[PDB]
Amino acid sequence: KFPRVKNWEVGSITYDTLSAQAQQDGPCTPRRCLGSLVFPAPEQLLSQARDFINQYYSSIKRSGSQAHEQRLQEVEAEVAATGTYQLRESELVFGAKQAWRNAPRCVGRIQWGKLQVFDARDCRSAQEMFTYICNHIKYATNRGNLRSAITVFPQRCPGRGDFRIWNSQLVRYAGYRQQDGSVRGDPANVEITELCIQHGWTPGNGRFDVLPLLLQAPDEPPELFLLPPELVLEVPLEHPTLEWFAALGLRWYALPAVSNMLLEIGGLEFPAAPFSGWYMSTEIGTRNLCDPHRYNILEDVAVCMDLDTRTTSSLWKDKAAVEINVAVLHSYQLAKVTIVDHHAATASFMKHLENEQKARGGCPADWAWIVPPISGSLTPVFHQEMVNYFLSPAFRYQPDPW
Amino acid sequence: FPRVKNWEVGSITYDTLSAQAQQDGPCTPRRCLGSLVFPRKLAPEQLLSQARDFINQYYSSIKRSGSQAHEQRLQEVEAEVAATGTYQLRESELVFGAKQAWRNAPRCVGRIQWGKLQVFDARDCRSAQEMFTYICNHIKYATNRGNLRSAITVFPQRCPGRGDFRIWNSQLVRYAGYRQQDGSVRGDPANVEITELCIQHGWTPGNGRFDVLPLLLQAPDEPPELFLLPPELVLEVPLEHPTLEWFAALGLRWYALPAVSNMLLEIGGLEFPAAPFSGWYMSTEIGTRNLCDPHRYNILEDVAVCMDLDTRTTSSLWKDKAAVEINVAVLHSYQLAKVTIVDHHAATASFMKHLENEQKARGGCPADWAWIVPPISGSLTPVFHQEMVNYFLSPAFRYQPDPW
Ligand code: HEM
Ligand code: HEM
Ligand SMILES: Cc1cc(N)nc2cc(CNCCc3ccc(C#N)cc3)ccc12
Ligand SMILES: Cc1cc(N)nc2cc(CNCCc3ccc(C#N)cc3)ccc12
Ligand SMILES: C[C@H](O)[C@H](O)[C@H]1CNc2nc(N)[nH]c(=O)c2N1
Ligand SMILES: C[C@H](O)[C@H](O)[C@H]1CNc2nc(N)[nH]c(=O)c2N1
Ligand SMILES: [Cl-]
Ligand SMILES: [Cl-]
Ligand SMILES: [Gd]
Ligand SMILES: [Gd]
Ligand SMILES: [Gd]
Ligand SMILES: [Zn+2]
Repeated sequence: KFPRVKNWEVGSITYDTLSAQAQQDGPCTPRRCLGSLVFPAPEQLLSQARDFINQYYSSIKRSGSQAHEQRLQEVEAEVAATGTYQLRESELVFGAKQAWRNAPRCVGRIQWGKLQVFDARDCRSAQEMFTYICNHIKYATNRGNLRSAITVFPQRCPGRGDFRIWNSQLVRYAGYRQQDGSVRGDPANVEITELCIQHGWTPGNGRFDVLPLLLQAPDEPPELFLLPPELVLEVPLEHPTLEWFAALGLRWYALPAVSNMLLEIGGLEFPAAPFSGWYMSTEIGTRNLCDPHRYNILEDVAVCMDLDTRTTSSLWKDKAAVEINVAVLHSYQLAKVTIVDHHAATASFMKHLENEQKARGGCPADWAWIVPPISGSLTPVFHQEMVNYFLSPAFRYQPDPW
Repeated sequence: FPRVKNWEVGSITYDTLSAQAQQDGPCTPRRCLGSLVFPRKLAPEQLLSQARDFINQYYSSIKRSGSQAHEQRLQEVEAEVAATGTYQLRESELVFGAKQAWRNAPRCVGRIQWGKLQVFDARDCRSAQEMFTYICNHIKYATNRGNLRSAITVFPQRCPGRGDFRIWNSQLVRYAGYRQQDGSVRGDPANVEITELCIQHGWTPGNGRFDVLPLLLQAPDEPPELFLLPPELVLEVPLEHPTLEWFAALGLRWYALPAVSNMLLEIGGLEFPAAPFSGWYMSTEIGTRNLCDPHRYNILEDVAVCMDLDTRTTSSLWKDKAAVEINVAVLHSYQLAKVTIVDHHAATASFMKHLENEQKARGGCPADWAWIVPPISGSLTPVFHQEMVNYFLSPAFRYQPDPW
């Protein structure tokens, strides 16, 4: 009845019994699979909340006390009165952790227990928004020794608009279109760059200009805010033994902070709840720098390496890419900024799978996202079968507010 | 109809072909199991109906559907069925079917080739040594002195009342795996459980890392019989690196002909339990999976040491470095030996072109993303940033229980 999952490196077999409890449907059917797609009332708000409260009161081994049943009828009473309800502070910390724990595409989940939750549900303006954010960035960065954090702003509520952070991440580099059709800086951020400027931002000319923040308070236009230079820690990229590498002028920032996803807890929704951990070198080295549609330095690196770029069978792309990753890992360690390579990351993700099978009888994971974009079969996640499904609490995508 | 995006370019296609996908796979709205290797469950009724659309698919393909000619072929495949319970495919249909099953193979990255396939009609076969003769013509034709050629050999169709034709080795060419004192393995650990099945089915085992296995063949309802491939028929490539002179001394070799022989060919409701096929290798199958998988030959650490890399710390990416060179050595060796091979960039790029071809012809293409993406340098190849739909068409190659 439950899925038989197999590790093909070792020959071990589990059954994912946690799967039957999946709370929402994904894109797949018996006739076609769409796992590779990137993007797949009071009666109902209640049945989710009752489920969350049930969870929370179990993880503190207090299932069926009467803190538990008092808290249940408290919730439907308040939904009865006001149509919604407010999370307790402890419940919100639990729910935010759970959402991390539940994220199928995150290889970093061994850490899910150690999350710092900043409660900003009493935020009232965009100026105060900025302040909560700057404090988040300072705490999480910690002068290089990175810490996992999330800041939770006011939940969605009828009669008032949403808090929204327009930027996909707290730290991103401008992307200036040319008329060649060519882009200066990061091409993934052409759209946000044009928005910023239209909202009164004075742009730069570099390939690594840190973008301002577009912050939206309920029923207000977005307001621009310049992150202070000294708050955004960056790492100049150099190579341990290719000394011409540093002359490429490449840099990347320390903190990966996702700011545009929705946090869903017990039926309540938090359109603004930015979170951050630390980088895995492959995101910087392979995807951010080598993707043909991102910074695209691959051919340039390889030519400099005097590799033979006129044929594929010389494996120039793979040699260049491996060096680019080495440079990233070395640059971050030099600068004493936290970073994890794909081998250790997947390794620890395998200890997470074991922990999770003991605790909940399974773990949701999206194989195509867990497997590194280079060196897949060298990592132990490759040979591991996985079951992908949606548990709640969770982080969801959401439309761009413009 | 599923919206499929390419994220390197931004192009959008709709897979209208997935709508004809009538046998159901392992996934549901609630869970996804697309990473499972085996989605294994493993009367006249609709054998009829399985034959009628195959036949019609065939006549549409040679644009003579609904015409006259389409007449009689339809107008009693079913007497064959009425009278004897099954039907036989005329040779053109067996060629068509075979090519379609390849074309519909979701995990196969080389399908740009699907129209070039040699089909050998071994359906008149009846004895194990006749089978063994048909196999050796295959190898000989497919190997073709290193200028490899896609080939398949089709043995008789299963029917109740008699046993199956079944080749027992998983491939025609496979290296023995010998269980050790240590409970370790010498040779290929993948082939541990075929080796002893060969061993005292008579076979005198060899001593080596690379002893080519004997073929265990099975004619209907009889016990299997062993066969030694002649050495001259098994073409192999010694592995040397173009600059690291020490690499050759590691004494690695790999054979030239990938030839799978334990899958079941299904055409028009007829099942062919023994129907081996073969193309040529993509370099990563040898370089990365066969040679580097920890449960295969597991050589990655050895090459790192010889390259004088630091194996005390994963952050040196010594695994990554060693794997690239093993691969460069695979490609180099096969070229030097004038044996047909293809790198993973060349393959994947050709598979994007297959996709675009297939969009125009049939309005989509069943493709398993996890198996199409190469197991090194995935995001570096075009297929990585391409969304794919996986679904089961027919004709098709299927897995099947092992005949013991
Ligand atoms: C501490 C170190 C962490 C590491 C090394 C890590 C690693 C990763 C990686 C490599 C991805 C794939 C994203 C991509 O390739 O584009 C990912 C996705 C994801 N991670 Fe993490 N992560 C960390 C912390 C966190 C934290 C603190 C949270 C939540 C509070 C989180 C939640 C998620 C979510 C929701 C996704 C999917 C995002 C999406 O689908 O757009 N991770 N993670
Ligand atoms: C001629 C060039 C060919 C190339 C480059 C090629 C490449 C590949 C690769 C890389 C795989 C992945 C399997 C693995 O890595 O374990 C595969 C699987 C497969 N190929 Fe192709 N192949 C070729 C010829 C053929 C032919 C001639 C056929 C059929 C007549 C075929 C049908 C299949 C099927 C059915 C699978 C699935 C195997 C499985 O599910 O275990 N291929 N092929
Ligand atoms: C916490 C975290 C840590 C870390 N090291 N890396 C992390 C990477 C991400 C990456 N998520 C973005 C993935 C994406 C987003 C949008 C679109 C589109 N359109 C396509 C792909 C998220 C969170 C991370
Ligand atoms: C035609 C063909 C060509 C080619 N270049 N490579 C090809 C590779 C294959 C690989 N099929 C075997 C893969 C496998 C087999 C058994 C189990 C188990 N248990 C798990 C995985 C098949 C056909 C190929
Ligand atoms: C289409 C394709 O599946 C998509 O671009 C995915 C593949 N796997 C990924 N995996 C991770 N970790 N991050 C990604 O951005 C992607 N991109
Ligand atoms: C669990 C996972 O799906 C499994 O290990 C797969 C992944 N993709 C693969 N793809 C190919 N071509 N061959 C394989 O053996 C595998 N292994
Ligand atoms: Cl990023
Ligand atoms: Cl093989
Ligand atoms: Gd140097
Ligand atoms: Gd230059
Ligand atoms: Gd030496
Ligand atoms: Zn699926």
